[PDB]
Amino acid sequence: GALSKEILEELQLNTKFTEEELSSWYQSFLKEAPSGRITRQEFQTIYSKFFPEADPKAYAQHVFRSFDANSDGTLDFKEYVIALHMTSAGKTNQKLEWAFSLYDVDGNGTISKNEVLEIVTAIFKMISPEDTKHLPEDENTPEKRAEKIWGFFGKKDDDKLTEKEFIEGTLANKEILRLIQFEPQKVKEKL
Ligand SMILES: [Ca+2]
Repeated sequence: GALSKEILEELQLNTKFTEEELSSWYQSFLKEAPSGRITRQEFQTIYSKFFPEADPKAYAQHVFRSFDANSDGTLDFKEYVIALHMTSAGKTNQKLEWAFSLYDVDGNGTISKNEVLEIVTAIFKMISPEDTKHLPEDENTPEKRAEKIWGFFGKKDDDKLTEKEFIEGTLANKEILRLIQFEPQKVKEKL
């Protein structure tokens, strides 16, 4: 039950739970997943159930992959809790390192233009059509959003985006933060 300490020490301010509460959640988690592991498909099922207004399978896959760039295998309880926090709790500004891992689809250490499009598209599919019509014209399709992000970083099509640059830009340029925003409720709310 002391997988809770490293969850807390990894999330810190990000956390919505105490060690005791995490242990309670864990005990319940073990009743459904006694191995303490869940697969990509099982993780996707969680998002499919709780975002019925959206098409969350791609998003949930990228979130699952954020930790290791691997669609195979599993998350442990720690990674599952962190993932739910990342998509659903706290402030985007406390998640920037994790956001880099999300956007670096292949895990090679830099973000490419295509990776931005892939992730932006997956996030876009988390938005209901009823909300999409309220987006600014120049941010109302995945291609427009992804190209705006790339332009804000000053990039040519074949350039690579490093973690240093990503963190600087998402901190400093709040338009970049708005466009890379991956929490579905926050995209909805600033919209
Ligand atoms: Ca990459």
